[PDB]
Amino acid sequence: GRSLELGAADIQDLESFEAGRGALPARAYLQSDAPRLSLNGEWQFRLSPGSRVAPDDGWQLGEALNGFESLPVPSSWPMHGHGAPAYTNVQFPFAVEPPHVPEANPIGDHLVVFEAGPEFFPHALLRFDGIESAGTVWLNGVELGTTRGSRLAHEFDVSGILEQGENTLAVRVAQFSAASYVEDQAMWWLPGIFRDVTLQARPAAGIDDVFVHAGYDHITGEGILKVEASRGGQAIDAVVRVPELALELAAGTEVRVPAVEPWSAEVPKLYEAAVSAAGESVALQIGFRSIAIEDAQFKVNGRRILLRGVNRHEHHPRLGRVVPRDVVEAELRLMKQHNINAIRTSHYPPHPQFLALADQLGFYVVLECDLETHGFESAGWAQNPSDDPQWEDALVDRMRRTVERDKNHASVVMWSLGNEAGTGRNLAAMSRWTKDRDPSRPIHYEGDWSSEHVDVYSRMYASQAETALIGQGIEPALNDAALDARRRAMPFVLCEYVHAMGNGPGGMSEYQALFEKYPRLMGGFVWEWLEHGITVSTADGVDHYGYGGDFGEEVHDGNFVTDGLVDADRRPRPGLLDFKKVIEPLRIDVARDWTGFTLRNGQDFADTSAFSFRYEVEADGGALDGGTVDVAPVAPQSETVVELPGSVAALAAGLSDGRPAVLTVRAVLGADSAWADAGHEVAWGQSVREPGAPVPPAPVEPVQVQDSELTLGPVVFSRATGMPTSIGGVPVEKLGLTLWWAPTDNDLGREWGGADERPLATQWKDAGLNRLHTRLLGISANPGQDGGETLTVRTRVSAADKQYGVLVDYTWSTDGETVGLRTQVRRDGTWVNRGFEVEWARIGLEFVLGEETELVSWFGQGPHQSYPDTGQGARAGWFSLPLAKMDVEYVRPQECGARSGSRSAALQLGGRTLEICGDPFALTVRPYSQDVLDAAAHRPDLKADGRTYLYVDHALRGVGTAACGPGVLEQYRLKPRDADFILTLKVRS
Amino acid sequence: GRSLELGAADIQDLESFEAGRGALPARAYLQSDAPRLSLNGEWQFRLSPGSRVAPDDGWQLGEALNGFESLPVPSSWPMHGHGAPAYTNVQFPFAVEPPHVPEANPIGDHLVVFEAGPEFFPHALLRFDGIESAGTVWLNGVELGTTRGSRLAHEFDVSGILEQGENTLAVRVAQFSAASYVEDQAMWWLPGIFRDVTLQARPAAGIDDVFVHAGYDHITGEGILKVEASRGGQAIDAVVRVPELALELAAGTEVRVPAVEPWSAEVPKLYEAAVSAAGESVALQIGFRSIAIEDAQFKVNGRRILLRGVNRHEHHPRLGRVVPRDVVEAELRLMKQHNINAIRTSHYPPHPQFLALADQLGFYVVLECDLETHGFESAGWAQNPSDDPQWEDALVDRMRRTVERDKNHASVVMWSLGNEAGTGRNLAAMSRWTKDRDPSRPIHYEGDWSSEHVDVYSRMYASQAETALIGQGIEPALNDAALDARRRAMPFVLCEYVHAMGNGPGGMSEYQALFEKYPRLMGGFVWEWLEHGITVSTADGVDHYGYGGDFGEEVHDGNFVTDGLVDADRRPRPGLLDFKKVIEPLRIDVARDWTGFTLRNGQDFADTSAFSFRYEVEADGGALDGGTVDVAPVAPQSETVVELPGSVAALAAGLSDGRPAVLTVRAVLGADSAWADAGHEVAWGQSVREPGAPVPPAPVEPVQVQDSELTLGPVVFSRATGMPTSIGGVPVEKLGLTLWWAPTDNDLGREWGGADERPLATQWKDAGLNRLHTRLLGISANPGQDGGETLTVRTRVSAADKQYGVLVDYTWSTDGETVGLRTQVRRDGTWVNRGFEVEWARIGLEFVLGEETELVSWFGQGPHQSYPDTGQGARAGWFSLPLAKMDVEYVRPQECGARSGSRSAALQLGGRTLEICGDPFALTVRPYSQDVLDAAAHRPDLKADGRTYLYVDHALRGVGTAACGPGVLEQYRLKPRDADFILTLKVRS
Repeated sequence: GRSLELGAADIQDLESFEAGRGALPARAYLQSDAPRLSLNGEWQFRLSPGSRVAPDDGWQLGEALNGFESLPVPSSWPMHGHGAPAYTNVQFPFAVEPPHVPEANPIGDHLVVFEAGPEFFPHALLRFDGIESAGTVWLNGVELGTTRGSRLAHEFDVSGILEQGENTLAVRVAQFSAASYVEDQAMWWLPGIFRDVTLQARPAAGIDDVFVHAGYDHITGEGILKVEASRGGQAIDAVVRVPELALELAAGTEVRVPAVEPWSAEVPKLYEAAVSAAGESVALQIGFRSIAIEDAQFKVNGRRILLRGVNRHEHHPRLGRVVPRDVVEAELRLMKQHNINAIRTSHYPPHPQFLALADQLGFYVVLECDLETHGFESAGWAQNPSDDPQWEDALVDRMRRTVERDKNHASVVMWSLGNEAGTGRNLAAMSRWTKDRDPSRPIHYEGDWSSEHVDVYSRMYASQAETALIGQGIEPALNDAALDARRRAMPFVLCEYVHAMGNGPGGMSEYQALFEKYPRLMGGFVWEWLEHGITVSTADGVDHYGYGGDFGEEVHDGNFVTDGLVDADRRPRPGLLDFKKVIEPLRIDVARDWTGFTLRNGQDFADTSAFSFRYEVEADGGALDGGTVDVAPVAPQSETVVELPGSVAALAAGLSDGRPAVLTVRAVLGADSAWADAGHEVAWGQSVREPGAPVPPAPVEPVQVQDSELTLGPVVFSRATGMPTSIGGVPVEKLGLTLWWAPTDNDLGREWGGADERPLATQWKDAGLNRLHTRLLGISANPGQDGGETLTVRTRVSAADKQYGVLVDYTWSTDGETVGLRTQVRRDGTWVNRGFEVEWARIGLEFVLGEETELVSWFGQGPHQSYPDTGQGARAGWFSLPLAKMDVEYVRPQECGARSGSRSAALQLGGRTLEICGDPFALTVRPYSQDVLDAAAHRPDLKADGRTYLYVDHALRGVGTAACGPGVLEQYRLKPRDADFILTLKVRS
Repeated sequence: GRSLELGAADIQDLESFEAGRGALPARAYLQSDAPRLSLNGEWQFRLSPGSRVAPDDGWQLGEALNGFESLPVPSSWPMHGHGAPAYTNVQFPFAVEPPHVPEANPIGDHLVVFEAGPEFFPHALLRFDGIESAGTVWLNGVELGTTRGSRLAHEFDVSGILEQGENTLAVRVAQFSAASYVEDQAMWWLPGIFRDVTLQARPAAGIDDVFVHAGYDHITGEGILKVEASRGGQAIDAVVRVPELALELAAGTEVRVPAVEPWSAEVPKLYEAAVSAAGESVALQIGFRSIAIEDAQFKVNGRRILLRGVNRHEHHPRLGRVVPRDVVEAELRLMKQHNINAIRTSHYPPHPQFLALADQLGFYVVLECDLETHGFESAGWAQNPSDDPQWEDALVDRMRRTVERDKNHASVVMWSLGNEAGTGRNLAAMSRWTKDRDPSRPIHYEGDWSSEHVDVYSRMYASQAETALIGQGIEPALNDAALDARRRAMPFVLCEYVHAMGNGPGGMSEYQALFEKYPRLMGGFVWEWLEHGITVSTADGVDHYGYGGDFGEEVHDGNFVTDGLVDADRRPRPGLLDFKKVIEPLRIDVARDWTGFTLRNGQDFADTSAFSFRYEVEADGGALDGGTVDVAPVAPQSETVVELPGSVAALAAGLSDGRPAVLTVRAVLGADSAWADAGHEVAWGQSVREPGAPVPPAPVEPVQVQDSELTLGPVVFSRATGMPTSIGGVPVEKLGLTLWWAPTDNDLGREWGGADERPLATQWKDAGLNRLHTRLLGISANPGQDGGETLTVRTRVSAADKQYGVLVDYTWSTDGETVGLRTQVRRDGTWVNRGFEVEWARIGLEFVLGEETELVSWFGQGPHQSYPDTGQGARAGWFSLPLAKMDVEYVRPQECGARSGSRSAALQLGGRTLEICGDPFALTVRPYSQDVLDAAAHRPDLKADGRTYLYVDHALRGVGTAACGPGVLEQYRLKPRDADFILTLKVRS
């Protein structure tokens, strides 16, 4: 009675704890003059549901094709119809029982035929830069070996197997393997041969590996150069020549270059280099820079740096893991254009080509190993591979391949062991290995807060408050004295902070102020650069992004995959516009009297010589004056006071009091850079001469009384409801108090702290703020001027089954041309529900107008949105936008589009224009209601009903980052209070 | 500057705390020989959204009609297109700020013209038996008065206003008023003139009110009769004659009748009576019964009674509050047919005609005042009308009208102050008033547990455990000694228990055993009699019931309105079938050896003389023997041992051992009653000779091996999955372990107790029991008999992201004809999730068959469903049903249809029959999956996919009553364990 189950052999392999077999030693990615054929293109492809039904029908030989169809390689095959993508955050999509794999395991058989010329004989290899998750490779029917480490390179010798003429490469890829357990990143599950496949000749007397060592002596200005070269693992004779520095030297010997221009993210100086053997030459780019930890500060080339970073995942809306080069270059430019200078490769090594672009454009790169076991946390870390001895060789291998591939690039300033893999022996082994191999780069890892085997203390999403304690060196001690002394001598980095999901992130300014002032604080990497949205079309042809659950997942985490500063197509979100301003490398403080501005050079190495300093004075009627001022270069971390031309300040005093005028000073690129054109804005500051409060109009018009209607100048009232039915010509369907907004993504996250951990959204629903009703208490006229009179309308607003409420009194007035509106809000009972105090989203007014708005203009902060704890990038000025462009295209619709700090506004309804003025208020205009906004799950759910929903707010709440990390900060919370505010309305034409 | 708001006058009235104005004194509902014209029929109707827009256009005069359309009176107008019904449980549908009302307040103007003949002059009145919630009445343009108390009667004098010839009655009804705050029952909000409107002549020398006093002296057998009669509030001369007792006496004098036949729910003896004045005579039905509380026992006519009760709401699927008389009679018969003997009029007085039917058919009635302020609880009872002095006159009035209307009916044995209105002064005033007016009926009220102003200690939904402590008189003491001594001397009643929502109720037997054994325990009233479903049709024409939220409610409580023993059309639910058995008034215990049966008379007054005692012996081939046995009448609360004919026991021994046979003894009506025909079943008992366990077939067939398939006799296997693909002819698409069922309504209720209060449904979702996956571990043959061999298939079942699981081993065998299946379940890790132990719905198997089942037959318990803590009414026998009739039509689909205690089963798939045998297992067969069941919100969502989903269970969980009250009891819980069970399969034809 033997065993009868099928495919037991393949499964035994997939469940193996060993690293792949049969591969050549891990080595660096090198630009080589050796022959090379890329096998990329259209391959043939067969998909099987599982190992047990995967045919064993000699398909490796590539003849008598059965069931194979065309597929482009590289690819993430679920992006091409085969199966579907699937997204989970923490959770695994399969039963947690390592190393085992589920029966439903997509198996993808790949096959391609290619011609091998004589230049690839006698010796050659095949190189796979990435296969998710488990590869088995055959060449002409013979097994080469297997691959483990989905984002790591593998090379297989094909000497004596490759044959002159055509050849048949066959690759079986399984989605799930034992390696899946250690690749649980928060992202889509996407199997396939998703990176370059290459045939490379390996001539005799060639160069297999090279290790560049380019240090900088910031005292003397010397460069410290040693370039190791090896073959088959042994050091070899080779000459390395760098023409610009006039050097010819032998590999393996360290020399001292008298003077070098150091490399930095700010000034990425690179020297072209070649290291040559008789049979092969490899070309290099050398950046001289030394990394050191000193006095609890992370220093480069002798200077503490500030990391302005983002977390970079590799994703493409239509192609999955495959990110085309032109997209990589574009997004890296876009980062530079937004003052970013650092990248964490969350949480696996990137495409090999990435590293050279980083060297060239200038980023401080945290290079992270492909390791994460986060789904074990929910079980108390039981069975965690990070501390299971059987997993040691697999994890050491992952780190080795990571380090070896990218070790020659000046842009890599930290090696990271992985992400959210807990604590354990194997993580210590990975660190010990790295410290031995490359002592030149400090080691990062957040998972072990004791920081026992790292060189920098890292955390994710620590509050502004805890960050400030750490900055001062007074955080709580570890229980072990020896470890505590060590950790307090380490600088501190936030490897993930200010979670950028939906509307937000809020609180960026408070983190940034701490980064300045506290040297120990290295900076932070925003989570994250890009939304992982997957494009999906409908019959009519409109496009929207799909998120967790939109692809039939049984187990998923919704829209958490869409949590980035740009959308999947790299279109900015407002968060990115704000982030740019927060991390601006120059500070510009315009003097109130407009005689000049304080300039502080926030850069770490460069001066101000690359910048042109320009000023403009703008008024309602357009620009009044402008020019450019000369600024002696300001050294790093230094500052001076720059005078402006006297004509500017003379113009300030000449303004009739009450007239609005904005002075803007901008720091712009004087010349084209490799990442932007001349005229690109880097930093800016403003001084505003505000317009005085608008005069309340004289109440000289009387209220004429009719049976069902009241009229007071241009505004008609319903005598039953007491609210306006029209103002001027434009009809009004509803007017009421607002206290609620359609929850943001942050509003849906849990409010950790106290006995109340309900999401703010849930607190609102329970309290009933979404379902407010208003009761009329009375309508009354009162004596005004010269026979005229005011109209007062008293209401009380509350919710069903609730006793608490607010008294709302509207007192109206008009002189015939402009309407005067005063609003008074009074608390009635105690605003408590289910034992906890109710907070408000806002204190404002909803105008539901009976006609559509084609265009919205305002004086205030813009062009893009701004909420109390955001809008850093919204500047003062005059703005005008079509209605569609007022909105923000978040993948899940939610509260957005508010323009805080508005002094005046103009809506254009057909041939009529509604003006709104008064003390600072927030502006929002939409073609749909709040209820349909909150109900919508995707953009297509948003329907214009033919109305205008106008929102005027006397107060707003913050947005925070409660989806992950701190909620709204104290100073931006909005607890129930009493309030009063005045507005003025007008209809012209 | 005066006030300009509209409709302030009407609103001032609606917000009044006073009882209606202008009405005649509250008095009894009386059958009178005075002329009378019912105004019921088609009236004219105009609906306005609110008071402020309700026209004041002299519509009362009934001429120049504008906007009026036909409407039948009585009615609940939202049931007739105008507006829509709306259901909330606790919560009010409007802002809680008494006495105020919302702006959105439907106002219904009603108008009818009628002819008044000379017989209605000089004096007459108009009578309204119910207007929800605020009436204003005009006759010929003059205001008569207003009404408050939606379920209470009101009478208005029309002398000098009524005119000979035609007359125009006009009634404005507002849905919401100050009275709404005190009418917050859990039910639909349905305004309208929903009860009879009548014109009654009031001749001179007539009789306005009458108060019958008919006591019984259980020692002597005497009746104690005094019939009061009055006019204009003063006692008057009148003769009262009762022909059957040969009595002629003057009203106002108490006499002693030598012998009377007492009245009870069991024997509702009624004596026809008339009390006559010169101008008017009123006919009466007198039931002689005395009510008394003695030795902490609620006694009638000297004997402690047992209340077998239901809570009766008034509802009709298409007509709302209007319940047609033929429906009332039908449902009251249906109650009697299910052994019910008591009714609580939850929570308002019923239609006046109700009381006579109760007197006639025989129910102990708890008559409840129209009062409930339950929506104030969530605010700590702040602003509760029950303790607000301004509400005293309105609430005293409610009680007065309640008592006065129904005070002549022997069926009313308790007056109840209302329901869930908290505690306060006005409730004490209502009690003081009642105790003064009618000392003959003890007072009920649950809201005040101290029981300071009541005569019985009442509770709702107290656990079986607390009920048992109360039964023994050892419950915790009140802090006040004086009140505690009082309360411990009171008998105890559950005014609501065993909540009958969805599948259930469970735990009825445990309550009932306590009711026996503990005299102090009065019994209980099930919540509730009927589901409040509202019929709603679709284009294709199918009907389904609507529940909270299906009618566009902004605020609602879902399907809680559907929580009854019958559906809105009085079709029984399984709960009713079980309840009948639990409260059966006779106990029948058949002897194992079939020589006789123990008979215990559980009745309180009657003997067994009304019953015929019949026996039958049933076998697989039909009935074997039957007859009827003579039983000397058994006295109340007594018992005897009845012998059966010797042929029965001789037949028992003659059965070949292993053959199944069922002896059933039934107590049936020997003669027609007023509530059922002769042959109606009241009680029953059984003794079963079980069929021995089925022999496992000899494993003499070998397993033949092929590439993709395995065969072992009639069963074909997939060699990849290891599961059967067919058995005999019938295809099998899936076979797996089950641990989960589609949550019941109870499963959705919170598990009060411990730090885990997540509904069991939520505990399951978090633990992943709904999303199980199975992994194949191995397939193996093993030596059997005479060359044959078994097939063992090892699997492990778990869920994604979870580590805990069960090992499932299937060992198969066959001798060619019948298949032998053994299943072994082993716990792997610890079954804990989010810090709490996971429980299971079931341990069973899902067979997904590739063909439809036309008919399902089984030997076991039936015909209807049965779960571990239900199925009391499922009896042993042989049953056969079409597939559709296996299912249960709960309004929200949910787990149902299981037949526990099954020994054998037969599914008929086309021309083939699948037999299943083995140790006791539960049977369920459905044409749709569990996922579509759990997904469905209404019956139309259930779609047959063309398959058969068969469920065989070795263990089930209870269902409990966690939707409101106790969850599943300890003994019926199902914690994770190891398990083993055997089955035998066969396909014939």
